[PDB]
Amino acid sequence: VPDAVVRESIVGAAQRLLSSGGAAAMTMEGVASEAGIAKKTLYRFASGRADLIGLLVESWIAPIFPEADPQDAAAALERIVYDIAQAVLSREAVSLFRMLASDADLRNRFLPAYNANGIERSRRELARWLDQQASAGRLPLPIPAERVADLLLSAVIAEPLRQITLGLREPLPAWDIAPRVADAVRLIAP
Amino acid sequence: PAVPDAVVRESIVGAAQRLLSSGGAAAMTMEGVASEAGIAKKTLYRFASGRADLIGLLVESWIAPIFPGFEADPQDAAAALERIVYDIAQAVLSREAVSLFRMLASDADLRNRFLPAYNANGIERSRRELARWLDQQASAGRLPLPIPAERVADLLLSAVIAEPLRQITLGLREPLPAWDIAPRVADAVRLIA
Repeated sequence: VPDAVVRESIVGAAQRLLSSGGAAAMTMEGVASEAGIAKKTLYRFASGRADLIGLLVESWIAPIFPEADPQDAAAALERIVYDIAQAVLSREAVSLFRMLASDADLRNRFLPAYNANGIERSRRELARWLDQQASAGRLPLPIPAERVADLLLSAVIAEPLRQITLGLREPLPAWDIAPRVADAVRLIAP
Repeated sequence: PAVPDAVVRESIVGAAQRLLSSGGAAAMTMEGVASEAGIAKKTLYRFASGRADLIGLLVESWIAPIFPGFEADPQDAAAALERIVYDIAQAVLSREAVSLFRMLASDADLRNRFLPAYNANGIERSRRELARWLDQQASAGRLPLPIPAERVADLLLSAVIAEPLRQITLGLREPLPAWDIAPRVADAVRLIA
């Protein structure tokens, strides 16, 4: 059984447990049971619950990035940002955020993994992509790409995260974020 | 006659905050606030009818002072915009403001009770005020915009503020003014102007 398949089983298991019983349910023993593997195997992928969180968050963003040369850079940008937003504003993503906002101990245990493997990754990836388009004169930027990435992503995603966390809106994809993505691109990175 | 209403209002909001900070929502009772503010029940009830109104007054006190101070015809609209956004950020990213956000994020009952007042009196009001100001600057050609002013206000406050809110909530960053948000404000405005 390939490692990638085992990793997928682990992430699915971790999410199922988080959703059914919160952090308390997402134990190493529980995940192994759910994933169909023994601890000796699980430990190759995760040493503890923080690592499970990192795997889970990574799974949401890893598939986003794998056109470095689109003809319509702005349209490509809209698609990338939309996909990032769908990944980090889903019910599962906002529930995890809410869990950490609500428990200092859980932040203490999981925040480094959560931060390292989430939006920060997407931000770095997007910065690289933006630099390429700027270089090709395809997408000129008035400030460094890393700043554009951060501000753009923040423009689109942050207020919605705030809203969903508070129940002012339901999680994506219940409402259409495409218009917001289009407006941000027009404003921040035309 | 009596001193202006602003005097007692200030006492109420101070009291509400102290109680929130000392004992949570449960400490911020109407009787508690009246006692901490040093006012009669009948006086408090002129200003707030319940805990939700107290939260609304509190949130309003953070944002109310921002716009009276704002020139309609600035010599440098981009510079003025930076100042406005910075001021909104200081008001809504303070330790007290983030604590309140965190409280609501953490308790569904508290959201059910307080969200409407919180929402109506906070960032939503600042967004509306900022949209109005941006529309004025666009109409006057000082700050042209490619999309409607309301959209720019929303996107700009999201970019500059709602993202740090996430960070502070999580403890990734300390509340303002522990770190300097001016560079972020400047970068965001440069993308506009």
